[PDB]
Amino acid sequence: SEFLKASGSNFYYGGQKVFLSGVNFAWRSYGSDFGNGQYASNGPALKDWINKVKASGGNTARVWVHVEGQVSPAFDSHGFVTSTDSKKTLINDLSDLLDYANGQNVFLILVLFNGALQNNSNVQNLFWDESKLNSYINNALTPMVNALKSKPSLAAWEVLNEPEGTLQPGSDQNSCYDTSTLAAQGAGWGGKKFPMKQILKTINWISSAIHNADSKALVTVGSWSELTQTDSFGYRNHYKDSCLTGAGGKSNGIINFYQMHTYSHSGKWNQNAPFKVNRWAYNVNDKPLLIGEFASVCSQNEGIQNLYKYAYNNGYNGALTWQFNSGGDCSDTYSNQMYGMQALKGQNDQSGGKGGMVSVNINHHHH
Repeated sequence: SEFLKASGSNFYYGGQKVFLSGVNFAWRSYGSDFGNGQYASNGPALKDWINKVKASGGNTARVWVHVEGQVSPAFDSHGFVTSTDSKKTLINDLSDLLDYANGQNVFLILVLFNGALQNNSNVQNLFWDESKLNSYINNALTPMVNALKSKPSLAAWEVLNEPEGTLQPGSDQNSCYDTSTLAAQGAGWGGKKFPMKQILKTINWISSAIHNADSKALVTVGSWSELTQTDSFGYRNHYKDSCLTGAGGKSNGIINFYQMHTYSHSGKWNQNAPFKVNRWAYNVNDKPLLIGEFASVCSQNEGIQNLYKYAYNNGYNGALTWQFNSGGDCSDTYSNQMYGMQALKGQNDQSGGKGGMVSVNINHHHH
């Protein structure tokens, strides 16, 4: 069966370039959607939400899993992972959602942990303790990967969301680790916990083990801003192969596609933010680039649909609104998030530089 691949600048499914059009859920219940039998409550709403996506001609949902350790993964008193969740429900809960999504021709991006906020000590120590990280890997992650890797609906795994949130900025000879410009750009807002080195080592080890278990699996990391995923404009791409691989020494611990998130401040984009610019401008054409989050309501009033269209026409490999449950700062309405996806209902253009296939026919699970 066919899965979503990433090759050069593009996503491919079934031989053809594809653009990821859709939304972030990103949860129904924050960190308690899956595990500890919590999916029986949460699942019907997010199945509905996945229905709302196929209906609107969208093809992707980004949805959060461990988050801040609220339910997953399960830790013993010494801070070692015993399992997926104490009721050992997570893998089936995800399995269910992935099977449903498939039926609606929607791809899922599963995001493992939050880095924007990460108020849980046991997770925090995964960044520092090599043995405790391996407990995560061995007792939760590898088993999650092995059960879910035959599921074509699973487009990609995201290790960590907005790592810059809990980043500890500071200098370092090696420029993969130097983040001395970021503090005044506002990183560290979740508290300054981790140096880039630990961040990158942590995500390196984690990717490595996903790839170990599922060779064709797609891994990403969603930065809070353009600032940290391009070498252009005097910025730094902190997540290029060289950097990750040199942090944790695991050679296949890479991301397969980049991902920026983007929001205006007081109605004004950053200078070289994605809707200001080209994907090509980011000089990052080795890998696909996804606009992982954005919202009409923190934009420059271009209007959701022109936003969807801008991303498709200016080289990006997908665009995902924030967020369907409609809650929090800079979140669109689930409704005009649907309006937005309609802007790309028909599309398939294989022309270089234009976006590709949107409505995808996702094959089933085979055994």
